[PDB]
Amino acid sequence: SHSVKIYDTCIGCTQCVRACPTDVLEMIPWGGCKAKQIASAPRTEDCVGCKRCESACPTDFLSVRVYLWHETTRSMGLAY
Amino acid sequence: PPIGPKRGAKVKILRQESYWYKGTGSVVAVDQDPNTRYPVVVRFNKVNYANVSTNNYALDEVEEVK
Amino acid sequence: NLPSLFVPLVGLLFPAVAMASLFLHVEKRL
Amino acid sequence: VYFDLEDLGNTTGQWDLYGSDAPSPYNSLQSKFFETFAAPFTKRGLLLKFLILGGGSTLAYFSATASGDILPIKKGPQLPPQLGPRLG
Amino acid sequence: PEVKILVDRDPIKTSFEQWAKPGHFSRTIAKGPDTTTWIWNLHADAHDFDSHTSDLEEISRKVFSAHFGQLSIIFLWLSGMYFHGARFSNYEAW
Amino acid sequence: MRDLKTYLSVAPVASTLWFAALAGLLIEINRFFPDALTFPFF
Amino acid sequence: DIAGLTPCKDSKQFAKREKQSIKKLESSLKLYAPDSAPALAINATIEKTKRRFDNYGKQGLLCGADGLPHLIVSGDQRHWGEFITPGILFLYIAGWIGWVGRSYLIAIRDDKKPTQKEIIIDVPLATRLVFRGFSWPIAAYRELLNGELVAKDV
Amino acid sequence: GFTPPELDPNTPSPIFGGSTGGLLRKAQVEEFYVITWESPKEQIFEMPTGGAAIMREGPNLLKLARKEQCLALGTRLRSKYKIKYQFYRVFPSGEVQYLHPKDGVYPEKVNPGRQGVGVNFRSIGKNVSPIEVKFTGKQPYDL
Ligand code: CLA
Ligand code: CLA
Ligand code: CLA
Ligand code: CLA
Ligand code: CLA
Ligand SMILES: CC1=C(/C=C/C(C)=C/C=C/C(C)=C\C=C\C=C(C)\C=C\C=C(C)\C=C\C2=C(C)CCCC2(C)C)C(C)(C)CCC1
Ligand code: SF4
Ligand code: SF4
Repeated sequence: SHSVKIYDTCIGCTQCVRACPTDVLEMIPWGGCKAKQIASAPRTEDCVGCKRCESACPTDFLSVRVYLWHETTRSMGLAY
Repeated sequence: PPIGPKRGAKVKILRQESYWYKGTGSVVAVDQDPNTRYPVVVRFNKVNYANVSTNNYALDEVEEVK
Repeated sequence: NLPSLFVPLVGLLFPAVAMASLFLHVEKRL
Repeated sequence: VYFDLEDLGNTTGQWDLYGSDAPSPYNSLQSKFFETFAAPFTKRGLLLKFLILGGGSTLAYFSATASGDILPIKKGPQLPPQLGPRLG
Repeated sequence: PEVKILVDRDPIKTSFEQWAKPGHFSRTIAKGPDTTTWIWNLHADAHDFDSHTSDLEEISRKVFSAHFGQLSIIFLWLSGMYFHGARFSNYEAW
Repeated sequence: MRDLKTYLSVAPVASTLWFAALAGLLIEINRFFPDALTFPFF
Repeated sequence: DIAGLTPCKDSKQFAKREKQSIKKLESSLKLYAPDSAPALAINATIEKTKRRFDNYGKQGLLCGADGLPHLIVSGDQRHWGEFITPGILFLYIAGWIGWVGRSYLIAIRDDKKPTQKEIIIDVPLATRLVFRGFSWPIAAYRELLNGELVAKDV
Repeated sequence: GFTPPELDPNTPSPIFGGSTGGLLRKAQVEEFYVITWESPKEQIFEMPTGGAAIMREGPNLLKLARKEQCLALGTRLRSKYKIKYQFYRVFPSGEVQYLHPKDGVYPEKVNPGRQGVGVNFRSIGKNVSPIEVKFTGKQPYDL
């Protein structure tokens, strides 16, 4: 499965989770920014690797990263 | 005491992966709350590749320049 | 005479055997 | 019902749509004929070897014994060899 | 259900004010360029009317007048062909 | 009026005016001084 | 002469080219009444041809075996009109254009919306600045010495 | 504390004539997915695969081929209509795995019972160079 990571530059705007089309990401509590929340990728086995989350991140540089990795039926988006 | 540079001061971005690396920007507000890992808010003259013109940086990633 | 033996040998028999064998190795499951 | 966690083959459409399931329309004696005669070819590994070596040697045979009346390549050139642009 | 002539008077004011505001039709493009990509979008979206507004009546009015513009250009082009036929042609000798 | 001068200052229009002037100039120069592989006046 | 070439004034092939060109245009000329306008046009092309070859012969161009001018760009002082002199003219004009454009960009860079004047030209400012290019070599040399030409630590 | 609602079969499915966009052999031998939702009425909705179907008043059950189809349809149900949805993964053994909303809370809303996964506590530019993890199985972002 593709690897997905979050970096502590995250400001907790929730846009990566809102963008994700397979529900890979969540918002968890954290004390490092004002929004008091940081993203997380607990379901990367469903990650298809489209990088909509990365398109959604406002941090410079990104705080989500999708490292495309070992392919599976789920990561290739196959309905067959 | 106030932490970080004065608001309105010009700072040089030291974050190597920043679009504005080795450039300058203006300080907006420095979040005085500790445990905030990147408290300095900088606005820039030019948008980056994500059409964003502001970003937060750590205290050791900004260098006040006059 | 010899080309009439070895041209079909390496142009027909050898590719058929190699393709079938590689097919088996590639489809195997351990 | 079309959704049942007990039977997913029905739930996921795992059916034999055109499978007859009827008994043999082939009468016997015909069946025993082909069962005894095609039996040596029902071992898949053995059949593979018989086909590769049998067909390979067959090919080698019709290739080695081909006649110029069939292949121009065995017949060879029948004309006086021409002359190159400047050379032979 | 009684077919009839229907128009509205003076919907859009004839002015050069929006001639001077590039991308006036788009709320994003009208803000002007931060990057060169702006310049391309201004031209790719210029005739995409149903992206400028969601009101079918405005879109239909733009379409109609645009067709007039096209026909004007076609008549100017035919004027060119006949004029060149009269002034710069060998059509009588032919 | 002010808006029209503004429109005439916009990139494509200023470009057509500028290059049209440049083209007329270069055409007339090649009309009075045609051919010319060299700067003959030394 | 240089590079084994011969002056075009001394080249048989060059004169053969002028001859064949002129006779070609005259072959076209035989088709039209001499008072007609096509005739006058072909005569004008003929006079322009003679002017062309006569000028190339005069100004000292060397010819190849092809009967065509070849340019000597080595710097040999007999042929500065073929490159070095038009080259200095070019560098003057190009330096003018670039220096003026740079002057404009510096002039609008501290405006409230700089891009606004990049897509809609401030023609008064441009007219003010165009003639700075006349003295661009002195201006750019003085800037190079003063340290205003190059941005610091870039 | 949250208890996932169990998948109730015999839940009705939307009114639909069938399409070539539905399940294949993958659902029989590998896995498929099921999305359930509560509707206030009978509505027309666009199917993520075929054309148009009629959402039934009350509980709706819909078997889809991929998780992304469930999440797409659910996104639309929550957007165009105002409908709560859940969906599950279903294996050919009959086993069911509740998937979404995992907490009973949508994942874009921070919920305190959630544990960090794949979170690296550093700027992205502080990842090491590949040479420093060479011949080790690790990747510089796995740290
Ligand atoms: C490796 C270079 C090489 C190349 C490119 C060729 C190319 C060719 N050979 Mg030749 N051949 C070679 C080496 C080579 N040969 C050697 C070393 C020998 C032994 C002295 C032969 C003896 C030979 C005979 C008797 C004949 C050909 C023939 C031919 C032509 C038809 C192909 C064929 O019949 O299969 C080639 C047949 C072989 C026996 C080649 C195998 C010889 C060695 C052991 C190669 C190693 C093969 C190995 C198992 C796989 C390695 C893959 C590859 C790198 C070689 C063809 C143009 C036929 C011909 O002339 O048709 C008009 C023909 O009758 N070859
Ligand atoms: C040829 C077909 C065609 C037609 C009929 C239209 C029609 C229209 N366009 Mg479009 N356009 C076209 C081609 C066309 N355009 C092309 C090829 C491009 C480049 C991709 C554009 C890009 C474009 C943009 C960016 C915009 C439009 C807009 C418009 C609308 C403005 C109407 C208006 O105010 O009229 C104009 C009134 C006139 C009297 C026209 C005369 C203008 C002349 C040409 C002045 C220029 C003279 C200049 C000085 C050259 C002389 C120098 C000399 C040396 C030759 C209109 C419906 C605008 C709009 O609002 O969108 C809805 C708008 O913003 N168009
Ligand atoms: C491929 C190597 C090479 C190079 C680099 C040169 C270079 C040169 N050759 Mg040579 N040549 C070569 C090969 C070469 N040659 C070979 C192989 C042969 C044998 C065929 C020749 C034979 C040959 C001959 C016979 C002669 C030359 C001459 C020259 C010089 C002519 C230009 C000049 O006079 O100064 C430059 C002229 C100027 C007017 C300078 C003004 C231009 C200004 C500086 C530029 C303008 C920029 C702008 C306005 C200001 C900048 C501002 C800034 C501060 C920002 C020149 C330095 C001639 C010579 O020696 O000249 C005296 C000459 O006699 N060449
Ligand atoms: C009467 C027929 C007609 C009409 C009214 C439309 C109308 C429209 N089309 Mg369509 N279309 C047509 C025919 C038509 N099209 C044809 C024949 C094709 C096949 C190519 C297409 C393929 C097509 C595509 C793929 C798209 C559209 C799009 C659009 C919309 C945006 C137009 C725009 O602003 O672009 C602005 C116009 C330009 C930027 C001009 C571009 C300059 C061209 C590419 C070069 C022309 C070369 C020139 C003739 C020769 C060289 C001259 C040069 C050297 C000076 C618009 C509503 C776009 C859309 O988004 O839809 C909403 C879109 O993506 N159309
Ligand atoms: C017999 C009546 C009549 C005639 C002849 C036309 C003719 C035309 N119509 Mg129209 N139209 C009519 C009635 C008519 N219409 C009605 C009843 C409706 C529904 C209410 C429409 C609505 C309609 C739309 C929405 C559009 C057209 C368009 C067109 C043009 C299509 C392109 C073409 O073929 O160019 C060929 C060119 C010619 C034949 C040159 C002659 C054109 C003359 C000058 C016009 C004659 C008819 C005109 C309506 C008379 C009214 C003038 C008066 C009110 C001052 C064309 C000229 C398109 C358009 O507007 O293009 C600009 C278009 O978008 N028509
Ligand atoms: C002489 C001669 C020759 C030679 C030459 C050479 C060899 C040269 C060299 C040259 C060089 C080696 C040069 C250099 C350069 C460097 C640098 C470093 C640069 C710079 C520039 C700049 C800086 C610019 C600026 C500007 C201006 C001034 C104007 C416009 C704007 C701008 C900004 C662009 C030949 C034989 C060919 C020919 C004959 C003559
Ligand atoms: S790459 Fe796509 S599927 Fe994977 S986490 Fe990002 S948005 Fe979700
Ligand atoms: S887009 Fe970036 S800043 Fe926003 S929640 Fe996702 S990781 Fe955090």
